[PDB]
Amino acid sequence: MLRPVETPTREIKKLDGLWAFSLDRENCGIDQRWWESALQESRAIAVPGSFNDQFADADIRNYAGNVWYQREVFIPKGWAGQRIVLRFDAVTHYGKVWVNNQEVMEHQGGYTPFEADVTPYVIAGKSVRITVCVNNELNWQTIPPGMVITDENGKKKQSYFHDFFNYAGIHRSVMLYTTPNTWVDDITVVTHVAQASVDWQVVANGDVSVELRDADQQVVATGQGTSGTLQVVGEGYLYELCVTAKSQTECDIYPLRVGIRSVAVKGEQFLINHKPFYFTGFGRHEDADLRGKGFDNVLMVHDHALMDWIGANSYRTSHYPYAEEMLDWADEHGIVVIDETAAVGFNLSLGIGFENKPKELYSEEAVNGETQQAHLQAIKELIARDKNHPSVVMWSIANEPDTRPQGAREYFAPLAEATRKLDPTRPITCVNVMFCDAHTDTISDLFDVLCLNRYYGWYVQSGDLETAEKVLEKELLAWQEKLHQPIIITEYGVDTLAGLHSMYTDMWSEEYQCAWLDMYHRVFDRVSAVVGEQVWNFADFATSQGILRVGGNKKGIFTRDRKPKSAAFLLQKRWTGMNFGEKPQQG
Amino acid sequence: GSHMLRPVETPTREIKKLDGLWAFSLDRENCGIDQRWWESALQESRAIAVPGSFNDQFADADIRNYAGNVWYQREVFIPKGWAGQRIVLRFDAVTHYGKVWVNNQEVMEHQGGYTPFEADVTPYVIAGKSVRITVCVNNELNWQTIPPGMVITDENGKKKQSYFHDFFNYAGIHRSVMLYTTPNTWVDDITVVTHVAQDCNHASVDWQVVANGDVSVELRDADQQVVATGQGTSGTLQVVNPHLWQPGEGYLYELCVTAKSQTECDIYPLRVGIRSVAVKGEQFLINHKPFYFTGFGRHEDADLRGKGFDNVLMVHDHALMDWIGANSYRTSHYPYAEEMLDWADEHGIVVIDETAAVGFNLSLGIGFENKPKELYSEEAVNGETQQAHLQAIKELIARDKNHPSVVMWSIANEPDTRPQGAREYFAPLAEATRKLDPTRPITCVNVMFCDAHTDTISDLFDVLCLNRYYGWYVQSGDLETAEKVLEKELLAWQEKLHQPIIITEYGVDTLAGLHSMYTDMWSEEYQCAWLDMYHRVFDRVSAVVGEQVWNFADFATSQGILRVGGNKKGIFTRDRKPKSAAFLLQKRWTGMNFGEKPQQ
Ligand SMILES: CCC[C@@H]1NC[C@@H](O)[C@H](O)[C@H]1C(=O)O
Ligand SMILES: CCC[C@@H]1NC[C@@H](O)[C@H](O)[C@H]1C(=O)O
Repeated sequence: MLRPVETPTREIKKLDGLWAFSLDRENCGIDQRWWESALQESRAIAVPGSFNDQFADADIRNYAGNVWYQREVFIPKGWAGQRIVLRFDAVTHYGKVWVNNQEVMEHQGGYTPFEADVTPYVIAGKSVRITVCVNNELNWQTIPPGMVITDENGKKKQSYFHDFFNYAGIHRSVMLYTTPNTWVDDITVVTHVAQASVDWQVVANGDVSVELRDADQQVVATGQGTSGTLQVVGEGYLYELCVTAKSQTECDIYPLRVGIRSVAVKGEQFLINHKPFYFTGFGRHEDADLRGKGFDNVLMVHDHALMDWIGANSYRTSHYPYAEEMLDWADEHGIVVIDETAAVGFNLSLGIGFENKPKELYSEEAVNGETQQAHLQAIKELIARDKNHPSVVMWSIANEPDTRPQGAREYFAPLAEATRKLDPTRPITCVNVMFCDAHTDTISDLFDVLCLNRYYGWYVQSGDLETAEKVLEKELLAWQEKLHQPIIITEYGVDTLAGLHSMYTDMWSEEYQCAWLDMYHRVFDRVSAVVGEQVWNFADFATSQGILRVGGNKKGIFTRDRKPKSAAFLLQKRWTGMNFGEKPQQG
Repeated sequence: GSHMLRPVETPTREIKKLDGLWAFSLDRENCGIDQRWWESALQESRAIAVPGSFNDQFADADIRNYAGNVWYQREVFIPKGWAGQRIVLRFDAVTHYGKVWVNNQEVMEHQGGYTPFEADVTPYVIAGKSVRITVCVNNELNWQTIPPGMVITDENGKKKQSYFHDFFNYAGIHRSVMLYTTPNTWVDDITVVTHVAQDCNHASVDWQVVANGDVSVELRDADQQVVATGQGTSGTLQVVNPHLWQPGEGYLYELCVTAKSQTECDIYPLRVGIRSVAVKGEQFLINHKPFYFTGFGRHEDADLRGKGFDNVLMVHDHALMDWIGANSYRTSHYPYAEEMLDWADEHGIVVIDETAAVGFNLSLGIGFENKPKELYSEEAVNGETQQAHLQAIKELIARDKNHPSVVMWSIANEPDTRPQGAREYFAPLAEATRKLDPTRPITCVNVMFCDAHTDTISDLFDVLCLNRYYGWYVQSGDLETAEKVLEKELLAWQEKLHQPIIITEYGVDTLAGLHSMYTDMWSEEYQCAWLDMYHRVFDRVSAVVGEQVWNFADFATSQGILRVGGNKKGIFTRDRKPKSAAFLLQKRWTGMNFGEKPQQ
């Protein structure tokens, strides 16, 4: 499965915004089969957006259970001789959908599309009732995991183990799509460099021809057959190889953009086209002021303008798969992307407070075999749909897992190996949490380049930069000599509320963010193996409520409404001072 | 105005073209028209989101303050199952000036920044292939624009736009772009008007221009059960025993007009609410019952889209207004996105509909630095200006005529009526508006300094709308003098005109977080105290039938020593968080009985 693009392939975008929405507090929907009649006592909701914060209501915001969307649609008239298929680009956590009293789809996965042919349940020209049942619950076999808890009164409350807030709803595009009656499924392409080759595979209903055209889209070379190899002689050139499906009586044309993408890892260097690289940029989040994680074109354009100004050339889709629009953008603009799945919270050592969670991390009570297989499904879907993007430069299996407990490597080994089985073109990482240090972590052996999320001077060095530097440097050198891999610091940052200034350079002040980030920068400058720096969050984002979070995680370089803290000008001076992709040497 | 109805979905349809990502480029030296950029793909472009203002999408002050022409562009595949159908391309709002090319054929031109414009473009496309849409957008204001302004060119030829309204002059394609298909039998326009007597029964006269054929109509129920039927291009009266459109509820029948040609059919559903507005003495009646307006002057303004319409923003802002107890609002200083008038229609929100005629006043800006000396004059507000204004009223009424939520038209906001020729200007505009729609009252929002003994034009309008700021811009910080001045000025207006009085703006700048024990200006405590005193005075004047505090949220403005990052008069911050006064109003507005004036 890959993204619908239009040519003699058509669609009616159904991000019509306003659907009928209703909560299901007493779980009556399935039994009264609500999809059967117009929702009783509904309210208007926006459909590219989370349902949590759109109504300024704490009881919808913290709601756990089943919610219901509904929307009627007229199917276009020129589709009577076509297959009508219905695609949701992201339903966060779980979705099941009924096209007029007949059930059509079901899917467990919050950041990946799922589609299904409904041509035998539609006829072009008339109006059908679409009803969606969305679930936002997490158990130990979900990606990410969690524990629902039902109190004395029967009220559900969801507990989880990741920082960001558990936003849910229809966060991305809904889509009615038609394609000619022979070509259905997937295409895959792989690219090589010689210090200039390709490959093709199409799955459709008949003969296939493929022609690579360039940005002027004049044909630069053509083959036809499911496989073989053509050759050819800040932001990146994207050719376009146009694959055609000659068969039955109708032809089908699909355009797939390809970039000359190359890379594996070599010793201590993350090369690109046989070129050393330094990652600069951010751990991101899909989080905005009123839409939750809902995608929005304005926000995307503005935050790319911000990363462009600040000099970042890369980022990482922190803790879940992102809106594909962003990877198409990264394609055209030459942004380097670390693709991560929703597998966060595999750790019960991070929660901090005054408050019964399972005692053995890897076991049947928690992360079991079912968990490992749901995980492998998540990696499967992320690779299945982002495989042809040039901007995806590395896969990341999970984020900050607890690898101290027994059973950790028995769990993660088949996943690393299987993912290498899923695509050998790009490297494999697993971002490492602070407390599984160099002397302790179990799984770093299995990955190509190890990524570190370290916060010396914040969570563990009590605001004392002068010792934090020393600790961070030992640990740096230790990691490299233990694995002689490239080191990408994927998370590093401190909570700072915009407006707090202090002569004493204290924690939470803007001066402290500046000083802390630049001391980290000084040690980066001095160790061979660090090939990347991505600060911990570009903007402030929302989290669940707790004594550690003042209205959200304030570790951002920008505020939630995208206004710059002082450190935004620190980074801008450093990241645009170096030349592109090259690390500042030691002074 | 020219015939136009909202594109609604029947067995003939529309395909959304706000795909957001278009090619955008500014035209710094007007090379665009000369090289007719409309001919080839835009040279040196960057991605823009549509709909949204272009000013703040790139976090760059040099685009933000840019004056001149900008260029949007996008290819489109026209669906082929549309062959033998009329294809129309509608822009719902291109702010200030826009003209567009279907690759090389130019199709439309428009100077109104907040009202739609379309053109039948069936002979310039054929279904199945993809054509390039190129749009030229101008953000310049002169004295014949609505609103007016003065572009001024420095020594170097760079433009800088000067204007005389508070809010910032956002531009771009702010609303929906859209290709839509209709059968070759045209239902070009519909007009519906409602009457009632004692809530028991009456009728909805009707008129329709349907360019191509016979028309029958059926008014259907919320159950879509037929409750009456008509026949004819006009007349089309039927009588009912209905459940009529009321503020708290908003019951909407559906007028299904069908246009039978000899081979083609066309179906249009137009939602109607059975409401009757009028004014009698000092009372604003709705279904023959006095009404009390509560709520806000609003704005189309958010943190990164400028004035771009956004569904989440609409849903969340209605959630807040509903919580806070607001029952009404007015589309402050320009026509709003029709989505909002449909929302108000379905939910029973009462709306004062206003045109973009702000800044007809050179007495409001205050500072230390060349504006014309005669407001009404050939160099400034001129005859061309008056026809431009009459055109703006023509489009707004043409587009929001059948909405039950629209309860009153407002021609302009805070014009200076002191100079002679103010009444010469506004009188024919008031009379013309009255003939363009006799169903709803006519207002013209009154500025603080054209007081009751000074104003010239209020004679000409049905309901008096006051923007008062005693205690803020004058009597600054003194609640005891502001109360007296306000109360005698209110009583004065009542003695002079015996109209209903709606206080359509009253508010103070309040920094969220700034608290004070001394109840001084800019603190949240001052907002509460100030609004609260104003509320005692309203409660003590017979003729005041409405209160709309000045601004629901903080919004952006031009830069100046009076605007701290914008106008801070909102009850909510720009990111919709409530100041302390937000709970003051919530206590009042849900304490009173719905639609009733507090009895003191
Ligand atoms: C010491 C663990 C740090 C933690 N790392 C994972 C991110 O998802 C969180 O945002 C970050 C944080 O605490 O902000
Ligand atoms: C005395 C004029 C007040 C003025 N009235 C018009 C609004 O558009 C402005 O926002 C408001 C203000 O200055 O706050």
